[PDB]
Amino acid sequence: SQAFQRQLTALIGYDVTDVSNVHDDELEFTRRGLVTPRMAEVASRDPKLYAMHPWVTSKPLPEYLWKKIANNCIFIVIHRSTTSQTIKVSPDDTPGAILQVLRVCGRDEYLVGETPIKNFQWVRHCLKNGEEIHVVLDTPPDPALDEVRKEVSLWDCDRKFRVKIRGIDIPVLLTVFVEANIQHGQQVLCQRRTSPKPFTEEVLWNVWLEFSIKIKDLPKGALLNLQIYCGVQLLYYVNLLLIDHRFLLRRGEYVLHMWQISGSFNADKLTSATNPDKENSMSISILLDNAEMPNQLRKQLEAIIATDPLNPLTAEDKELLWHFRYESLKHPKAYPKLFSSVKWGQQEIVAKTYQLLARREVWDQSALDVGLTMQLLDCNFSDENVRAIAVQKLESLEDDDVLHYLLQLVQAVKFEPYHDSALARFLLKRGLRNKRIGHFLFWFLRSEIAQSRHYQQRFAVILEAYLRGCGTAMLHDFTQQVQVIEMLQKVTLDIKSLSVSSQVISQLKQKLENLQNSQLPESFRVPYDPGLKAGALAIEKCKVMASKKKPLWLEFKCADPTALSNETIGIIFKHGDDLRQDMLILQILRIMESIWETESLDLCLLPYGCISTGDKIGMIEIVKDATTIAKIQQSTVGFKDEVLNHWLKEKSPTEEKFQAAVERFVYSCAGYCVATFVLGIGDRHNDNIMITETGNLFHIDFGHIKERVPFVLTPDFLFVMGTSGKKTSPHFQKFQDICVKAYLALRHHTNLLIILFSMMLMTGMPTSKEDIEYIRDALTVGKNEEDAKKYFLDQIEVCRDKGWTVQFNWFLHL
Ligand SMILES: C[C@H](Nc1ncnc2[nH]cnc12)c1cc2cccc(Cl)c2nc1-c1cccc(F)c1
Repeated sequence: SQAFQRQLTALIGYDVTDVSNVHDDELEFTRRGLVTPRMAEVASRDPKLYAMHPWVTSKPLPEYLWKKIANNCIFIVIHRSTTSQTIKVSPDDTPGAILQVLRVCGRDEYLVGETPIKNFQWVRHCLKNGEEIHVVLDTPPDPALDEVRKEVSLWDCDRKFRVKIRGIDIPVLLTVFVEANIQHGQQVLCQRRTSPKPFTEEVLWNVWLEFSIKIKDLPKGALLNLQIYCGVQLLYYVNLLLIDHRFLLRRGEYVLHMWQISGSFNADKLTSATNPDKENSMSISILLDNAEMPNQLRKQLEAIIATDPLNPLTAEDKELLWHFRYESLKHPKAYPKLFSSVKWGQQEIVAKTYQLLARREVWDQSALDVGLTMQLLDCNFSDENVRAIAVQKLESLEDDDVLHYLLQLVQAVKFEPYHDSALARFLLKRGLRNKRIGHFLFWFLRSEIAQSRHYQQRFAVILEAYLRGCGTAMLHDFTQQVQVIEMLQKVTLDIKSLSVSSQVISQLKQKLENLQNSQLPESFRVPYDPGLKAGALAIEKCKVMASKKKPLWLEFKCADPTALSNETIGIIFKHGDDLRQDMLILQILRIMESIWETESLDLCLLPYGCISTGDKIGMIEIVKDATTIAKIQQSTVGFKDEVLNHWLKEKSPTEEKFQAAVERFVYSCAGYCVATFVLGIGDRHNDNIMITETGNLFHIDFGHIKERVPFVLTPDFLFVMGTSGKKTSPHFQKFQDICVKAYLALRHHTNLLIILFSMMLMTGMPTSKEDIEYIRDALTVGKNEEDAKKYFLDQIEVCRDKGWTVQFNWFLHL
């Protein structure tokens, strides 16, 4: 039965049994460790609701979706074979009560379980778009299809820490030296260097570097960071956990293959993986052989505790937090700063910190704050006990909320010192309790496994463990999806080599037909929208873009005869862009939408599906009935203020729907102006901005990132609102209205956005402190509501002063 592992390997894209690039058994130990959590979740998941995976939420239905309901009545069409009967229902009615199993027409999605109909996400999607709810009375799918295949005390050691640097070796290439840091978090506890030697293919020192920290004082999670400098500049780094996965001090002989720089806060610097490219890479050879507080002080403490996660703590600040430890422990918000005040290189202090962690009643009772929780999972905390109280708060997240934060919870595994962590186990568990979570976990993990040498090993092990409990059907499903993207990526990569396009449109359609009759299956799940199953290509409709990167525009029939639309499923396949950056930005746009929802604001963003599948390669969802702003301008002029406004007119049939497009545009434009300004990606050329035929503006192509402009509010955009250089219409006054409310609604979650932005830069954008601290300024940290309002409207006006000037400057450049 070893062909089951051979399968797993294929689904993963990496061989987890391979021990060709290890120097201990941490990886294998983690495989065995993950068995128990897997089975606990497997054995306790409800077979029925696992099969139907109701996508559901406990959040209230917002004001904007209440005022679309006809007096406590919502209509639901029901279909049998050629039947279409229409039942009246109240929002509070259950799938039990409305039944006089309802599956959604066209989709692999179910309205089942003890939930009111207003709390299913598919229902809310229908109310939002103005659409009506269509269902079939189907049999429940068989849970048997989901069957899972049958399976000296260290504190008595006063001697100083030392490491022997024997030397470095490189096959091919002034002078060079080795720096050896004892690190915890991004914090250097102790640092020693060698003397400089000439930089030859082999350099030997044969020297003991004796550190000032005692062996009894090395905290668990401490890394020996070995770096190589020339002159100075950093050229190579590698890490080694000083305390291993069995709580044993690391001992003996090491030859570690190192990573090279160029291609500084970057998550790759932290990895404990060695370079597997044994043949080209630099190696290093080492030997380990070993009353209560008064008023002004409270106010000073409260001011420290109130500051944003990127406000630096002085030595003075840290000393106050530590001395007033127990007062600080009463404020959940103090936690990141308090634990950044611990001297982790002193055992007796660490011990006190653990006694502090045992008194966390207020923490245990606090309401879940995701922003505060994520801060404890970032690069500044390497202690397992601190990180675990963060994961403990995650456990109360309902499934709707896991999905919102999933991409960034997977990225934050990169800040774990060990492969087996409470965070890895939380992701395993939540993924096996819910198919939608599991589907996306598969692809987020696979995305990293296929292109990150620094972390593929760790992520591979987590994914295997997921796959061994997701059950036979999901396995079949995953296999099918992977086969299709490998076929389609091949075709994408081949067409590209044949570089508008004449004999290429011939070649493309030949190859598609060739795949259609031969390799491509009956049907497959769309990776970015797991409820849709695509069938056979519409070869007629597929094309390649007049473009440097030559992406494929592909269109598919729907495999599901119960579907009530004729619409096709459109997927773009592209090589050339780093789509990891796009995934992170689009997910942050979804988080921004859910923030706005909490304050009854809809800004109609359009965060389309995107999945990185490999090195500079992946897929993008085709938004139907949409074109670019640049193209709309080419059409009428060959820049003019009015062309967008009457493009919108000629697509709207009735005056009823035109005005609807204009308002939808005012909202859309508001959302993207605020969102892009906060993320510092607002200055775009307008062939990276799109609009639907129904007025929904949306930015695209985020994985790319002179005079400046904060965002895009051009005269064509302004003209749709009714403003001509220096005027102010009703619709423009409303745009300002919405921008201001949207901006202030994001500032109420300042800490959350700062941590997500920080993490984003570090794990998906090869970064300095200067880069990270943009969003502080963008969110006008420290300022009041009225002063922030003035800031943003000044930005709105900075766009007005420039009209077309950056657009044209882009025109010349590009
Ligand atoms: C720029 C435009 N982008 C998107 N179009 C539709 N949905 C999307 N989702 C994300 N990006 C797009 C686009 C991408 C293409 C990719 C491959 C092949 C072709 Cl022919 C592409 N064409 C466009 C495009 C360009 C102008 C107008 C238009 F409707 C589409």
